[PDB]
Amino acid sequence: ENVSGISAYLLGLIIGDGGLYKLKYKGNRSEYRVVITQKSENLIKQHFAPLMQFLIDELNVKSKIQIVKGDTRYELRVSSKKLYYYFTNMLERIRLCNMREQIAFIKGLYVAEGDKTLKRLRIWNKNKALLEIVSRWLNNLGVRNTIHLDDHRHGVYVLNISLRDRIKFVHTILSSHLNPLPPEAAALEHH
DNA sequence: GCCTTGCCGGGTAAGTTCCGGCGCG
DNA sequence: CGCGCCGGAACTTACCCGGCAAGGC
Ligand SMILES: [Cl-]
Ligand SMILES: [Mn+2]
Ligand SMILES: [Mn+2]
Repeated sequence: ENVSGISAYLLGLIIGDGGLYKLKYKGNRSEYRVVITQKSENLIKQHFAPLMQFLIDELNVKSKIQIVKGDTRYELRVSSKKLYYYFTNMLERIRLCNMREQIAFIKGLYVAEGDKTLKRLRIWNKNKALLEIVSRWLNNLGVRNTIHLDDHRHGVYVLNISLRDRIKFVHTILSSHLNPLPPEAAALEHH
């Protein structure tokens, strides 16, 4: 669908490094936000925002992409009730993604939550149920993995992809051309 | 002999929600 | 008056990073 692949990739970034927020203000004002945060403003302006802008155009969302500079990171923000529920409903229906959307979501989740050295292949999150979904997707794709409580202080689990299948994971998932390429896989392919 | 990975602590790159506007029926 | 889109940023921690060493072959 191409739109579905970019949607699933952005959802991984959103669930990873951002969030979906339903705000209630004085009064009774409101706001609906789709957010991705990141330290690198280059990565936000050059990789994340063009993908989000394409999705905004194909969905005929009229809200604009805001890029706000925070004290510790930049924030990509779309203030759109239509886009908020578009991603929210996708999240509740995530267990039904076809293989293409699964690969794209794992791409975005690893860009957000993954070990970027690629020396080890790990994904951190406190949402164990979300990692168990990704775990069964990876197993079905032939990528062996385990889940353990990695941070006993805060309750952060880790999904460790076995290095026995590091080539399978990096080549067939992170480097798939069926959906947008992550930054480090794109630099690897183009040398 | 060394590769893999469970477990851990450091601290910052994330996340979350409040503030003030404004437009529009 | 009610509700949704802008623009900013305060405020806490959930991630990532990287070292250690048990286990396996
Ligand atoms: Cl910064
Ligand atoms: Mn996260
Ligand atoms: Mn991240």
